[PDB]
Amino acid sequence: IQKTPQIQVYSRHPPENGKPNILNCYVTQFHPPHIEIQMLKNGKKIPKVEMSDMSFSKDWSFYILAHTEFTPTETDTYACRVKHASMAEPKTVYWDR
Amino acid sequence: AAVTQSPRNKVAVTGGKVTLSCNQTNNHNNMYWYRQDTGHGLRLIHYSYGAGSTEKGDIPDGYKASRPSQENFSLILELATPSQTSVYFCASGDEGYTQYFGPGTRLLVLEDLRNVTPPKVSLFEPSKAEISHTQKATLVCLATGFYPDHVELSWWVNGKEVHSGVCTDPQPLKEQPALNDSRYSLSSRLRVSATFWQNPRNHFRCQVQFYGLSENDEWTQDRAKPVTQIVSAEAWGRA
Amino acid sequence: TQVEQSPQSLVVRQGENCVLQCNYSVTPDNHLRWFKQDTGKGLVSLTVLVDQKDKTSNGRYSATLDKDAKHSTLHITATLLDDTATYICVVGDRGSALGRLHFGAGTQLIVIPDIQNPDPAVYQLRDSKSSDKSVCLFTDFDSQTNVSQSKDSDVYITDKCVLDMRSMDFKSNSAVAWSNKDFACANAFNNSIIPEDTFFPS
Amino acid sequence: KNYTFRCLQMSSFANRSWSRTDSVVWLGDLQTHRWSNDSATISFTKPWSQGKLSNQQWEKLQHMFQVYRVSFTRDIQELVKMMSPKEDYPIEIQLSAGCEMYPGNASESFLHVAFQGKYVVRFWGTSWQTVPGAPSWLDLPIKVLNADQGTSATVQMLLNDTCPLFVRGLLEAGKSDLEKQEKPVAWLSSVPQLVCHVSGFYPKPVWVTHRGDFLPNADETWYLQATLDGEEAGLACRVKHSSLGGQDI
Ligand SMILES: CCCCCCCCCCCCCC[C@@H](O)[C@@H](O)[C@H](CO[C@H]1O[C@H](CO)[C@H](O)[C@H](O)[C@H]1O)NC(=O)CCCCCCCCCCc1ccc(F)cc1
Ligand SMILES: *[C@@H]1O[C@H](CO)[C@@H](O)[C@H](O)[C@H]1NC(C)=O
Ligand SMILES: *[C@@H]1O[C@H](CO)[C@@H](O)[C@H](O)[C@H]1NC(C)=O
Ligand SMILES: *[C@@H]1O[C@H](CO)[C@@H](O)[C@H](O)[C@H]1NC(C)=O
Repeated sequence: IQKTPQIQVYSRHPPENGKPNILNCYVTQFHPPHIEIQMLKNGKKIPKVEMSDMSFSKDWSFYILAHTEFTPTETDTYACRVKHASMAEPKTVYWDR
Repeated sequence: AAVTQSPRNKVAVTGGKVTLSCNQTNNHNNMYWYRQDTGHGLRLIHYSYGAGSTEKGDIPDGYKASRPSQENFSLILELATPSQTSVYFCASGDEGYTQYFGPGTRLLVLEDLRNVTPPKVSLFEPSKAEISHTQKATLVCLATGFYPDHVELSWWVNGKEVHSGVCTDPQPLKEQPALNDSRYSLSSRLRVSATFWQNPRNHFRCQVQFYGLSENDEWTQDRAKPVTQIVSAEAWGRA
Repeated sequence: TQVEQSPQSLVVRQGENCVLQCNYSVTPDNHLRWFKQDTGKGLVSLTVLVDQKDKTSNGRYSATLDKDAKHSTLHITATLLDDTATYICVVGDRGSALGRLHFGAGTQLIVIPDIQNPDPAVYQLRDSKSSDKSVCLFTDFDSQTNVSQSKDSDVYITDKCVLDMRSMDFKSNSAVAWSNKDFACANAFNNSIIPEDTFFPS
Repeated sequence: KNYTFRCLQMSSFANRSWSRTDSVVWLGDLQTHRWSNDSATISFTKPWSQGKLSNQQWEKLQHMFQVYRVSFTRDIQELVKMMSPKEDYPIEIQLSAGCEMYPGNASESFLHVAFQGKYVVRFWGTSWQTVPGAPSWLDLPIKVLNADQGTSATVQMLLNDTCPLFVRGLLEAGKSDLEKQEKPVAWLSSVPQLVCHVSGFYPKPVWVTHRGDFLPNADETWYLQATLDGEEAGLACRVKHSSLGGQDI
């Protein structure tokens, strides 16, 4: 069967405008395990994105944690785009503080 | 745990079709086709995990495989070549590691069958000299003028085959070494006691199974169609 | 060629022992099997070794397996004429049908038969259907005698061949000579070096 | 607390010839190894990952796995041939195998295989067996796997003996990190439903109404958030945790 991903963008430390921080994208509950994850700064691919090794939970769900350093400003937006076999269009989930 | 193969010996022409068949009544799911070649171990051509399945092996090219049923597993050569001249082994197996092997099949592929000829068999009787000197009696059998070198020679005493006191030439010799597609000759010997030979009720017989053309093969020449056949000679003992 | 055998061929006198080698790189190595194959015939299994360090024995055959060394030896004690065969080494890489067998190209063993009571003689034998035809039979010679081919092309001579009259426990070499040429049994094996004591009847 | 050791293996067969197999090893909620298809050896993710095994011992254990992985790939491929046309690519196999350590000297090991997302096979006792819900055709693969006595012994040993030995060793060397205590930072916010954003804490159990899931940070710490759905003038978030030490958030 095909499980649909569950995308979660969130902050590491408390977000304050202008102060450096870590932005996590946590994708889960997807099957098959092949997947493509992007982290975007105002809709533009952030280049040096770190990825954890893929793994799975006790219920066999796959999951991976993409993350990147970032500085949140008032105007700048941040999203996480995921392409997967279980959905036609790629899914983009924007960060909301 | 038996595994049979038919035919045991085959002669084919380049471009012709050849089907090698293997039967097994062990109810084994798994069957395998190999070919044995001098300087090489057995090499896996095709194999089957059950009815309807065939799987390409290590050297599948030039062969197709057919598994119509659990019992049978065929090796097919649609456009045969001289390089498919070999000895083909089929084997079978269940979930375990052992494979049980068939007795083999010798295939010979020639360019043309026009030089194929069955043997002229002759039986030479023991020597009064040998009897008096040894109290033994060596019969000798001589298959001649045949091509290719695919024959099985057997000795038969009163309708039952004998093996003790027999030996047959390992390789048959060429009648015309200089000529390329030369015919062959093969000798064999049966040694029995003087008493046994001296008995006029003991009927001796040297048989040669020749393998040649099938009834399906074509033949346009003058010579009688050199088909797979038996040729034999006989003698009765005497005091 | 992940399975290699040694020697390629060997010739022993009957009664002597011999050892055959099998070395391999096959991985993993579940079991090793030794087949005997008679000239013309097919594959008879002698033993199969399974353990990391294993030792089996089937009659006069016995064998060893060492998986650390990936090496096996087949020992034949008190060879007999019927041991003249080709001995093949096969390594299997699983303990189930999911495995592939890996075959060595074998080792040829020829055993030379012990002739206790040699009695070299050349008899003439006549055809049963056409007496005018005949052949010459050089027989009852020991294994120290060789038989070389015919000098004349039109003359035909076979290699020696040993037969076993089992019931009498009696063995005897024999070559056949025939031609359609000036051809007589006395002058039949002049290309060969037969014994001086050879018997030519009448 | 009684920790669980998990080796997680995920292999993918896209078709007859293409394949890959990647693994990861956890002890509780902390990664101890990685072994990717690209790599030829298992890789430590922590200083103590080797536990109290020797180098000799570990080289002997890793070679078993190096052989296992190559063998595994081919067997899956042959088992697909056995069952086909009933089988078809793409195929996804997963394995979770390890042992959970209880008080005293007491373990319970496991080896659970899943096929195409669903748990169907486990190693139990001396042999492979299918679990309830599994499709009947697996009986043939099971018969074949159970034919392989050598594998069975090796699994029996790994599960019965080596796992709990190794993990008891791992737990000693990993005491430092496993018992480590990190403080939670929590920040208040609200969207149109209040939200309390606890983050950075370790170990997992935390007393943070409507809870969410435990989300992981990249530095091996935990993120959590509890919602609370106009009437804000009499509320503030509170959290209890091990690392605080009698001082709540
Ligand atoms: C579509 C079919 C669905 C069926 C799938 C369900 C079965 C999945 C489980 C299969 C795993 C066992 C497959 C290995 C086995 O079949 C065999 O191929 C190999 C090789 O065995 C052969 O060689 C051996 C000597 O090495 C013996 O001679 C055997 O008798 C011979 O057959 N077997 C092995 O390699 C034995 C290893 C025991 C398996 C332990 C599995 C633990 C893996 C845990 C995951 C993991 C952990 C840490 C890591 F770093 C990476 C992965
Ligand atoms: C098999 O899968 C791989 C990757 O998914 C692809 O490159 C290949 O073309 C596929 N088909 C085959 C090998 O027939
Ligand atoms: C995974 O590993 C095997 C052996 O190292 C290799 O043949 C195969 O191509 C690899 N798969 C991928 C997708 O790289
Ligand atoms: C392993 O433990 C099981 C019980 O789960 C037992 O039946 C089996 O005999 C044991 N085997 C070995 C080698 O210890």
